[PDB]
Amino acid sequence: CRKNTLARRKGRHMGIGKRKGTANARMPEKVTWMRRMRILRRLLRRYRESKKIDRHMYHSLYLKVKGNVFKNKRILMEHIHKLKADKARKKLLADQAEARRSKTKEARKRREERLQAKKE
Amino acid sequence: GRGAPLAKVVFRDPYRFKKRTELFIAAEGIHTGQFVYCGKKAQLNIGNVL
Amino acid sequence: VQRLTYRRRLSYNTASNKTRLSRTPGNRIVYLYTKKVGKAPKSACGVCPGRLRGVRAVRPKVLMRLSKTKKHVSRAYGGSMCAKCVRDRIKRAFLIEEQKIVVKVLKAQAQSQK
Amino acid sequence: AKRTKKVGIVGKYGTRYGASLRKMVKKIEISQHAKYTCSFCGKTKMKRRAVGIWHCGSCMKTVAGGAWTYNTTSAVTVKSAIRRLKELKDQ
Amino acid sequence: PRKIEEIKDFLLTARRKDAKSVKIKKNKDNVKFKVRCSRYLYTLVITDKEKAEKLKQSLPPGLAVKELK
RNA sequence: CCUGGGCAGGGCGAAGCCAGAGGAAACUCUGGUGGAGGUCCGUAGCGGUCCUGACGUGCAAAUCGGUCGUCCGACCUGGG
RNA sequence: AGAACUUUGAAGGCCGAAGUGGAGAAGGGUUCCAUGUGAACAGCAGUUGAACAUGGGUCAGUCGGUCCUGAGAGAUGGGCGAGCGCCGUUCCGAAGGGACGGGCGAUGGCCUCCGUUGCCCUCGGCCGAUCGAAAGGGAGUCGGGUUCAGAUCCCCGAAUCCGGAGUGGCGGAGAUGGGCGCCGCGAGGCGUCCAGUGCGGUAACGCGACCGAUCCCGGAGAAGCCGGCGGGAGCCCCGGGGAGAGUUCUCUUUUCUUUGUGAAGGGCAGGGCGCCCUGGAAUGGGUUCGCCCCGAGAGAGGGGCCCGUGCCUUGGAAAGCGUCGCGGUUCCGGCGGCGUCCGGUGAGCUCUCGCUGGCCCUUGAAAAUCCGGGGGAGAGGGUGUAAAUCUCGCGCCGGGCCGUACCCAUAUCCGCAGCAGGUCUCCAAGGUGAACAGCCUCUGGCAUGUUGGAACAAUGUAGGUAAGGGAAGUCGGCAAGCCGGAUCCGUAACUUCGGGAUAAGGAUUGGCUCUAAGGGCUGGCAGCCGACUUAGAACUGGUGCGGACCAGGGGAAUCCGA
Ligand SMILES: [Mg+2]
Ligand SMILES: [Mg+2]
Ligand SMILES: [Mg+2]
Ligand SMILES: [Mg+2]
Ligand SMILES: [Mg+2]
Ligand SMILES: [Mg+2]
Ligand SMILES: [Mg+2]
Ligand SMILES: [Mg+2]
Ligand SMILES: [Mg+2]
Ligand SMILES: [Mg+2]
Ligand SMILES: [Mg+2]
Ligand SMILES: [Mg+2]
Ligand SMILES: [Mg+2]
Ligand SMILES: [Mg+2]
Ligand SMILES: [Mg+2]
Ligand SMILES: [Mg+2]
Ligand SMILES: [Mg+2]
Ligand SMILES: [Mg+2]
Ligand SMILES: [Mg+2]
Ligand SMILES: [Mg+2]
Ligand SMILES: [Mg+2]
Ligand SMILES: [Mg+2]
Ligand SMILES: [Mg+2]
Ligand SMILES: [Mg+2]
Ligand SMILES: [Mg+2]
Ligand SMILES: [Mg+2]
Ligand SMILES: [Mg+2]
Ligand SMILES: [Mg+2]
Ligand SMILES: [Mg+2]
Ligand SMILES: [Mg+2]
Ligand SMILES: [Mg+2]
Ligand SMILES: [Mg+2]
Ligand SMILES: [Mg+2]
Ligand SMILES: [Mg+2]
Ligand SMILES: [Mg+2]
Ligand SMILES: [Mg+2]
Ligand SMILES: [Mg+2]
Ligand SMILES: [Mg+2]
Ligand SMILES: [Mg+2]
Ligand SMILES: [Mg+2]
Ligand SMILES: [Mg+2]
Ligand SMILES: [Mg+2]
Ligand SMILES: [Mg+2]
Ligand SMILES: [Mg+2]
Ligand SMILES: [Mg+2]
Ligand SMILES: [Mg+2]
Ligand SMILES: [Mg+2]
Ligand SMILES: [Zn+2]
Repeated sequence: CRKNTLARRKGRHMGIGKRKGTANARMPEKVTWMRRMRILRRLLRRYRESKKIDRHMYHSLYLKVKGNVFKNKRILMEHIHKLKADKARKKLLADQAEARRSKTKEARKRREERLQAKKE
Repeated sequence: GRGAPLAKVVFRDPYRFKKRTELFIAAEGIHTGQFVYCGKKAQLNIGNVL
Repeated sequence: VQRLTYRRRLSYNTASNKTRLSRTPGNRIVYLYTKKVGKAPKSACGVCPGRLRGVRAVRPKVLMRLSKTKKHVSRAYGGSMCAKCVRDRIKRAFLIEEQKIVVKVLKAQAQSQK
Repeated sequence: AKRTKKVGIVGKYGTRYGASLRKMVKKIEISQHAKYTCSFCGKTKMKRRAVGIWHCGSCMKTVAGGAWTYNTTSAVTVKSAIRRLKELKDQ
Repeated sequence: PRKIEEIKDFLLTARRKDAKSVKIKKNKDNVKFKVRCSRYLYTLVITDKEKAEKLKQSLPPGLAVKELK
């Protein structure tokens, strides 16, 4: 029994011919979905509670994990890295444009102050 | 053995201090907490036997 | 591997024969009987259902053991209302009595002006 | 994905008891299994109790409704007639 | 049974009447004192043999003492 | 009628729900989740189609061996 | 005296946890156990037995009946009937004989103080006497040991329930504070007055107790079935240790049995809450396997309550178990040493608890008992003195009656019998395996089922084959045999659009090496530990691979019944 169990742990005696039941009987699709989605839904909690994802993209990726899109933890982590790298560019360009507009409005207000000092 | 709903309408005995519980046929549209009135000069609404 | 056996002659798996299995100090799995579960008292006829908090949920023939601490709450309508009923009935009684006083003084003003 | 195109909820039965009978049972099964908007708490928690009885989930206010819907059109007509005879010339 | 925590409470139990059995059980790390007063068994466990000896000295001599081996 | 007990595992995948794509709208398509049923293969259980088998002064004044129909129910069953 | 059969040693097998095992309900009634005989019984036999003869064996407050009603059965009032009797269970009944409180008269004990008798006033629906469950409801006993036969009953040890307390058994609550004038340095004292039928937390609620009468309200008792999911236990799996045993032809830090805490009280994990406070969301947010939830208050933070069958603690190591040794002829629940340990994980099986959903012209039981709340009629010492009451910790007494053996069955029941028939239940291990399927083992039982020896003729009863043809035999493919499991492709006519469908028809299936993918836990990306699943590649065995067992032949049609 121990030698046979060691062979099954190595992966032997598990061909196509020695399967006498269906795949749903051997490893259930519901149990596979439960394990898969529990891991893919608590990795987002470990990210959100610590540092990584914000409040708003958490719900979007939560619904996208509830849908059958993300296969496993590796490509889920890669998609989170892709959204983070896109969000960094989308906030960097917005901050540069906001800095340019803020300096322009400050220059316009200071020119208004100069004309106010020249009038009075 | 009945498709019509039964309504447990509790009353108050006018003669002795005791709440009397009766079993009415539930009219359509009544709800729990509605003051079901009963008597001669009761105003005509759904549920008021008169 | 030690297949265990009943201790009474109640040979059927009824509701009163609700059991468990424990381990003796003499190294033997024994078949020990369990009292049926007692539910806590609930509120009075019209609120959202939910067991009242702070009452020892036992059988009522076990409630003779209990003192006057583990059967009620010190509040008025303690072991009968879940205190949401209390804070609603107090406000309802007060508002209906005050509005009947308003209707009574309106009728008194109608008596004085008619 | 749209898995059934005609049977809808009646596909739990299958091939039996006629297309017209299944079509006539379909609408009232949707009516008895659809949640209704509660007129008291404003939610949509009208859970179906036994026949004639409807029950909202929040605030536990049980209402005596129709056998398969929340309001019968005949019942709305009766309610309109009862309020009309109520406010008709003060009895 | 019950576990008395205080030495004064255990000695008050020993002073209290309707008690007919006081047992002393030595152990490899502590010592246990047993009082079978009436339908309850009261135990004082203590880890000091000098305190056990002075409690044996302060034990009232009117009652029998059984030493378990 | 009252009061109790019991029904191994797999197949088909209804309603509801999620995600993606198309469309101006109506809505449609795809991939999942879900576990519905007087549903399917099948055990225990309940009955007994065929061999017109065995027996047929028998195990038995109706039984046995295969092959069987059904097995969440219009299901089987104890006691009063 | 006598052995195919009795008993023991050994060997080989079967039943293989849905048992040929361990105990029950109905039924049997001594069949249970010991001793003796073997004419009689057992279809031969016995030295054997459920046969015969003699003698034993059933111990209960906490197991059940007794209590309660369920479907129902039932007497009186009433009615009918020639009549034994019958109808009926609230109907046409003067169908409560009880208690509280007050007043009056009398008796007794230590006539202080109490307990009764008799009368009057006041209050008081029975859903109607009564029966009806050894599986329904129903308070409370568990651990070790004992016999030839008992076991939750007997012995030891440790607990719990239900009744009882008059001169009211002991403590603790209720209980003892504040103000004033005087004396005294002060601690304190003197005299007067007043309060005191408990406190705390903002809350949900908590404590060692917390005056309560007719009456009223409420809860428990008191609920269907089927999915899911999670926690806990038991069993199973793996690695290390400790004790004993097996194999050693060669190898194997190998293999096998065991490795403990009962009821009860306390503490702490774990699970749950439709339980509270702060606080206001939208760029909508939080969570499930599935849902669901949110302005009638979500997230977040802080609290409260319930079950705590889990761990520790008194019980409790002094017993129990394993192993080694020592004395008594024996009687001794002997005597001594050591151990009775460390962890991990689960689509694992069973039981239990909890959340949530689905189903319905099915709503899935009453009663006895017991508790809480609203009400304030009344009760009590009145102040340096202690009660009215206690659902608090204790202390004392008692718990009557009936049953308790054994079989519970291919040999203790029924069928005329030790009859392949029938009869309601709980516990269920390892491997292969989807499986409580089938097959082989372990714990536990057994002698093959009312006979043995010799030979293997016909015919028979069950099982398997057979060159070539493949239904030509026969009323009929009757019987038998082919496909059968799983994975990857691909699936028609018709249709109520659901099905037909595992349609039809193909490929692979063994062994051994690998490769890739599917996780958890720590530190501000790095490191440690295990899971059996899927897919792909090479090599190899006589094309052999569901290698045993498990197991759909298929298609075209007609008639009838959906
Ligand atoms: Mg599925
Ligand atoms: Mg019972
Ligand atoms: Mg079916
Ligand atoms: Mg078919
Ligand atoms: Mg078939
Ligand atoms: Mg037959
Ligand atoms: Mg025949
Ligand atoms: Mg013959
Ligand atoms: Mg069959
Ligand atoms: Mg078959
Ligand atoms: Mg079938
Ligand atoms: Mg063998
Ligand atoms: Mg079973
Ligand atoms: Mg059996
Ligand atoms: Mg005998
Ligand atoms: Mg003899
Ligand atoms: Mg004979
Ligand atoms: Mg005899
Ligand atoms: Mg006793
Ligand atoms: Mg009669
Ligand atoms: Mg008469
Ligand atoms: Mg009775
Ligand atoms: Mg009992
Ligand atoms: Mg016995
Ligand atoms: Mg015992
Ligand atoms: Mg579970
Ligand atoms: Mg577990
Ligand atoms: Mg305990
Ligand atoms: Mg017995
Ligand atoms: Mg027989
Ligand atoms: Mg039989
Ligand atoms: Mg016969
Ligand atoms: Mg197994
Ligand atoms: Mg397996
Ligand atoms: Mg023989
Ligand atoms: Mg026999
Ligand atoms: Mg041939
Ligand atoms: Mg040939
Ligand atoms: Mg051919
Ligand atoms: Mg031909
Ligand atoms: Mg012919
Ligand atoms: Mg055939
Ligand atoms: Mg052949
Ligand atoms: Mg065709
Ligand atoms: Mg077909
Ligand atoms: Mg035709
Ligand atoms: Mg038919
Ligand atoms: Zn509502």
